[PDB]
Amino acid sequence: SPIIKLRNFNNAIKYILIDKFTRAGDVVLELACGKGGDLRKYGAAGISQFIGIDISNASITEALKRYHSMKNLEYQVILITGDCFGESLGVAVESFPECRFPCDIVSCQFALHYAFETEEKARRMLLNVVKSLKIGGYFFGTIPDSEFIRYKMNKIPESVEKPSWGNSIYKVTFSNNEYQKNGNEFPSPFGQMYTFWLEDAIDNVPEYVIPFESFRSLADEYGMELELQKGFNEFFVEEIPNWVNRFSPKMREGLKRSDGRYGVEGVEKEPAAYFYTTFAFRKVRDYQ
Ligand SMILES: Nc1ncnc2c1ncn2[C@@H]1O[C@H](CSCC[C@H](N)C(=O)O)[C@@H](O)[C@H]1O
Ligand SMILES: [Ca+2]
Ligand SMILES: [Ca+2]
Ligand SMILES: [Ca+2]
Ligand SMILES: [Ca+2]
Ligand SMILES: [Ca+2]
Repeated sequence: SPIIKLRNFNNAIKYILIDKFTRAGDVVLELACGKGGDLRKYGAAGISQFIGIDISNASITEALKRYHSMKNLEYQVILITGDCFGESLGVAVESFPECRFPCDIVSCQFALHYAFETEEKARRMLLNVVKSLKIGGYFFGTIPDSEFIRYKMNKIPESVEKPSWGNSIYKVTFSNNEYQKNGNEFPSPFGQMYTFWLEDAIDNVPEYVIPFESFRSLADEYGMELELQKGFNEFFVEEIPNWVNRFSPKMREGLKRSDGRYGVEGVEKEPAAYFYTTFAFRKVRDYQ
């Protein structure tokens, strides 16, 4: 189905992205790790320790259940219920002294935009990231692409009170049209809410825009400089040749279009390949 193909595609994106920035021996902190479904991707990249934190205890309980069913892992796994964005990370990790901080990588998949609820939370998130990382370490992940959101929003006239677009498997509905009323510009980088539906994945959840220019500028204030901002489509096109013969021959089959080549097509193309972007930054200096 379209949604199965979207999930396979996103998993391939994550496999490639994790391998790109993770190397043998690394310690990874995964913010907003959810149910912890990427452990084997970090394992394949050779990590020595995984630390996952999520605000949802239900998700962490499930992440722990999944982890405990695994056998003979070469790396340590620490899973913590805690707020990664609105509170200092020291609160969450105080009772887990086995965590090896500073770490080599911080990752955050399909979640960092939650930190853009307010400026306070965006800055607390960035402080948590830089203080956790070694100088030279990387911060990477996957977020809704504000540049694609702005393209869609620029095609919606100001007369529409709740700007919306979508297709048979996904929908975006903005809470207000302040963007269009403000000359097609968000009045603030923070708290710009839209409801997001993705079939069998995201049940009409309020989400916040993460304007990339603001994210980049803020990151620079905390000593992090841009490494990557390719949209999912371009990232996949460029990386899949290194990657065809490495994937699970079933995941390989799951990445095949009708025309026989690798990617996504049909109703899944827009949410899978355009709506999301990769991101990465490198910590080049200490936040003083
Ligand atoms: N302040 C916060 N601190 C930590 N996790 C948070 C958070 N606000 C939201 N989250 C988490 O953000 C996640 C968004 S869904 C993405 C989860 C996971 N990374 C995946 O790719 O499947 C949820 O697991 C949610 O509980
Ligand atoms: Ca703050
Ligand atoms: Ca704007
Ligand atoms: Ca740069
Ligand atoms: Ca780039
Ligand atoms: Ca791109």
